[PDB]
Amino acid sequence: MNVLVIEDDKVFRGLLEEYLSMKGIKVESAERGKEAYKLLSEKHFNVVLLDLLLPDVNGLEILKWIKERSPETEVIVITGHGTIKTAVEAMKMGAYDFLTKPCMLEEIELTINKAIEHRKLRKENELLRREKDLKEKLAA
Amino acid sequence: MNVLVIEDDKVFRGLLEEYLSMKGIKVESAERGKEAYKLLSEKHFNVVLLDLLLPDVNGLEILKWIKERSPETEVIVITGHGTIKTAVEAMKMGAYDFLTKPCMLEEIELTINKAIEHRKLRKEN
Ligand SMILES: [Mg+2]
Repeated sequence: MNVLVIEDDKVFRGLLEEYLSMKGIKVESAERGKEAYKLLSEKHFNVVLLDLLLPDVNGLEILKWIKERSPETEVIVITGHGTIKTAVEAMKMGAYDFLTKPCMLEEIELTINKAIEHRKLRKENELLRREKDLKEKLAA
Repeated sequence: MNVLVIEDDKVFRGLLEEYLSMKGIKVESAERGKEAYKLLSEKHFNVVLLDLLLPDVNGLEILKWIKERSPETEVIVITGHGTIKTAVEAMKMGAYDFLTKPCMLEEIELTINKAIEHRKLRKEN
């Protein structure tokens, strides 16, 4: 499993990489929106922790692109600069969850797993609609 | 087009009835939980303006219900007791939007037009 962290707080970002690695997750981080767009345009990540407020671009912008491009990618927005409006917009754009700083590690872990579960059911169901609709539905 | 208003405040509830009428809409209030639970078990409203904290029930629950029952009725939770977790939750359950009090009427209205528009590009799809 791949998790792209996109925080710029040298410490928090570091702790995550460090923590999540024990779990057994290939992690790759990024300071700014660019290091992110580079990495998200080379490799494919399942999950993405997304700091809302970055120096060069606004979180959502990235969110949008990620979804609009690789929807099979579950994005968890984590921010210390959030608002109900801003969180609702995040959700509306297709973001599994929206965590608020401070946020315990263990939870970030949980939310990542749930994020994976979801990204998966949606798969299975998408497979059935093919099994159904197609297969045993073709005049069969 | 219908509009089920689930506010427990005479002032906002009323104010909401009197406004949504001038537009040209069948609006119907609801003081508490069951009141609304019944009218939804009786008729079908396009849009529902659920309020989060009611006396008896916890609005979300109603939102839950409205979706598992008739998942075509769009809900717009407008409240004054909102928290990002709640809103993030409400969203993850069905809510089209999650508006905060105070909220100008125009914005509430408009957030209903945009609710149906989105409640349409699905019938087509
Ligand atoms: Mg920052």
